Amino acid sequence: TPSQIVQGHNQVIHQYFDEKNTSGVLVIQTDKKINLYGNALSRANTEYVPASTFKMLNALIGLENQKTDINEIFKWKGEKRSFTAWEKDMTLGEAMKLSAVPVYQELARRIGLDLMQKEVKRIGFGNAEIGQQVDNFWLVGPLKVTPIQEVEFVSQLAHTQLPFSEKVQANVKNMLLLEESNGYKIFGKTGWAMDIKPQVGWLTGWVEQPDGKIVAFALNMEMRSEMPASIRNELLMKSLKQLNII
Ligand SMILES: *C(=O)[C@@H]([C@@H]1NC(C(=O)O)=C(S[C@@H]2CN[C@H](C(=O)N(C)C)C2)[C@@H]1C)[C@@H](C)O
Repeated sequence: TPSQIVQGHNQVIHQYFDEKNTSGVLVIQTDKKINLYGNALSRANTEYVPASTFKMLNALIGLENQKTDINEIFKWKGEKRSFTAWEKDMTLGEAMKLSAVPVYQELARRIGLDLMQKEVKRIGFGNAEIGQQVDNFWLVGPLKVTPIQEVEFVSQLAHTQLPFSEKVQANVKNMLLLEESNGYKIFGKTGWAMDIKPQVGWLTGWVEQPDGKIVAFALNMEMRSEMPASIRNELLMKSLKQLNII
């Protein structure tokens, strides 16, 4: 009789990251319990630049402090942008889904260095340090955050427990809906810091199950320039299915 290799979700999600030849962690939180999966669990308590995941908090601060509103159309004023898809007028929510950093640079500048630093420290996001450059502090340092801190943050958003008004949290949640099917909803925000070394990739968000239960996640992995951006979505969705969260 031969032996059988028996592999549960822990081994499988470790091997999903090995197959991409990169280092990654998936942090899960539900019912105030956090579990770690992937091939690089020490990443879960390591600080990384948040990159575009910071747009969730930029939006909360800008809406709370009435620097913008959910219907405002941010105009494309004519500079060549990183992607043609960004060369259009769009709302905060559209810019969230596209990760359109020039819209959120305009918003960060309206908020201003002083209010932004005070608000980031009030929330206590990551190392709460934004330095002197108001338009890139989430992209190239000095702001850094761990994957565990991101899962705690996004779980609070999902539960309307951040220290912001309930309407502002509801409105930002609505900007983050990625998919709905069969009574499940997936909400989340991607990020990819391409301008530092090592590059960092994120996908932070939560699943709302058909009975209303919230399962939050933070995927964090080392990226390289030849990977498709969808590698993050692929690894997340395969892992969530292995975990029977979807
Ligand atoms: C934020 O982290 C950066 C941007 N965020 C992402 C991302 O995480 O997906 C990208 S790539 C972006 C995704 N949607 C566009 C697309 O796929 N096409 C138009 C083809 C591009 C950026 C690196 C950064 C800009 O701050």
